[PDB]
Amino acid sequence: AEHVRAPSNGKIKFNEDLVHPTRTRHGHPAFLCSIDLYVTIESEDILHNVNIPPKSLLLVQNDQYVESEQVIAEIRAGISTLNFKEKVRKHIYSDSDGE
Amino acid sequence: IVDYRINEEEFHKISLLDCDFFIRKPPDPDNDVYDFREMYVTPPDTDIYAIPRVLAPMPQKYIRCAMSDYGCYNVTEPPIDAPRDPMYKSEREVSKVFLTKHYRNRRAGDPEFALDFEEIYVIDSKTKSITRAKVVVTVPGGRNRDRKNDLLVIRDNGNSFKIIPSEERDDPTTVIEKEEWKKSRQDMERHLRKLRDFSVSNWF
Amino acid sequence: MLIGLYVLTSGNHRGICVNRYNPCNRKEPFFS
Amino acid sequence: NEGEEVALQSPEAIEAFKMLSPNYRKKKISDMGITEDEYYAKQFEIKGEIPEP
Amino acid sequence: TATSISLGIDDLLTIPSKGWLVQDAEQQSLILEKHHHYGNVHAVEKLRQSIEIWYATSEYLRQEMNPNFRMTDPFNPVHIMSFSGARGNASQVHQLVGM
Amino acid sequence: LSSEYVIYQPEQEEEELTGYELDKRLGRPHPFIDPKTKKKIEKPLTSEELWWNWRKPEKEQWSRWQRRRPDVETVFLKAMAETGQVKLYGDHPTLTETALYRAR
Repeated sequence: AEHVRAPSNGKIKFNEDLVHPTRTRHGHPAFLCSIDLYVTIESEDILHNVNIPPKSLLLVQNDQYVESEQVIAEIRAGISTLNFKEKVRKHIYSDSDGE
Repeated sequence: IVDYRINEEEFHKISLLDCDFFIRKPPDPDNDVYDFREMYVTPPDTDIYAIPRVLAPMPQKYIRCAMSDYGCYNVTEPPIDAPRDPMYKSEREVSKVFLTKHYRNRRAGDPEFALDFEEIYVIDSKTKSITRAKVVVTVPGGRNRDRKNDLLVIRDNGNSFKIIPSEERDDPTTVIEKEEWKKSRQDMERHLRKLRDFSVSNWF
Repeated sequence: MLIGLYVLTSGNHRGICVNRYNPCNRKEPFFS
Repeated sequence: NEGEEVALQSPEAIEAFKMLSPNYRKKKISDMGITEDEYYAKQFEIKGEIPEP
Repeated sequence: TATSISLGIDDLLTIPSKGWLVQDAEQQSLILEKHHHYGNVHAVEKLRQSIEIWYATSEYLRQEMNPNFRMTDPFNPVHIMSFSGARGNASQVHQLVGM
Repeated sequence: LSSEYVIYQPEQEEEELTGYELDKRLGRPHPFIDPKTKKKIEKPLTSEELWWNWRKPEKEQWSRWQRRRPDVETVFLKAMAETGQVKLYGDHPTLTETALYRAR
């Protein structure tokens, strides 16, 4: 699961109609990507284009300003069946008394 | 393919990395006369002749030229499968051949002998083509400049030819340091660009 | 011994580290 | 309700995803014609079966 | 013996971007904790987000460790010991100069 | 009379008299970004329009990394910024300048 990072500080420009809205596993909202897209990091002197076609998570929005080396997107290309998959359980403990 | 096997005794055999170039040699005491009317290109150590790509007007008269070789040494590390098996293998790997016409077709043993750096013919093994080089005369004097003081600078993988005076030359240390400094500056800027403070910064 | 060999064969400052300005505006020892 | 890291296809899910932005809410308010004070009270509206007076 | 390599306190050089990365990571963690207290996300999403973001930060630090040493301080004693192969490893030096 | 291949350029009168390009060529103190070519970018999305994950806190939180770590490089850059040996972009050395000093 490679994480794409911003090459420099600048605005993000991309066409939001191609990406599909989704919810990330971290509870955050994101744009699902299924087709090769081109995003442009608009900086003071240069423009950067970096994206990967397959199923990825876009954790940014159009016209949003981002700083350098921030996690713009998550490629998430690595996916396969896990024979060691375990149904681990976690319990939520109340922090206050009541009903 | 010409389909007839020529007699290579009457031709100049020039060896390249991936090709062999043949140029007809008129009878001469010193083997420096070239005839560009007939020329052939062959695969490495092959007797199947062919016609090369003439990409420039070739001289139609006998001229006296000096051959030179351009390339890079490939020092490899051959596997050792024997006690006294060699530790290294060195190959010249010629890539481009430069033919420099002698000034006024004079012989090498003449009292006044100079090379005409305005008529350079290059041979490329990759493209199997022979063409004429483009030089940029910068020595004062125009066409009346004396040929006893000239220096031909060849850079950019045999693509840049410049004629400058002999006194106005750079020692090898100077050009090596220049290229190293340029590459280091480019790589350092590339490395420091990713830092979030690259915008408000100053290279000192 | 590996550290000593690495110090021996490491090399020298080649680019911006050896010179502050570009040598364009402008190594020395020769041993037989 | 749909799943994790799956393209949302339900109309209400996409509607809420668009409503996550204030400008979309302002656009919807302007489209419906109600005022901001009316939209604030529309949230505090009893839902379900309403008894007869 | 002639060169007498040695290691000191100031000789353990951290990458020049550790502070920014740790700060944005802890900022995102605090924002996620606040929204978890509100009810926007549940426990497993918070756990996954924290684990993933901290693992990614540590991995990026370890990845950027070596290029920093190669470019900025090529003759650093720790870098010499790690690159020569005498003693140490990328993971072990990450414990010393990273996280 | 001159052929297509034989070019003649006797007068070499090409000089980068501009300060930025001259300093970049000669390796003199100059900003990494040419201030002339700097383009004012349009206003990005406000904090309100961004999602909650990217929405900055209204009040500035506390962190142990809020201060800048002291280093020998910063002190030496401050010491040599005086007397005119080097020139820095501003009054306080930045991390890129500290790395460049560590290098050179």
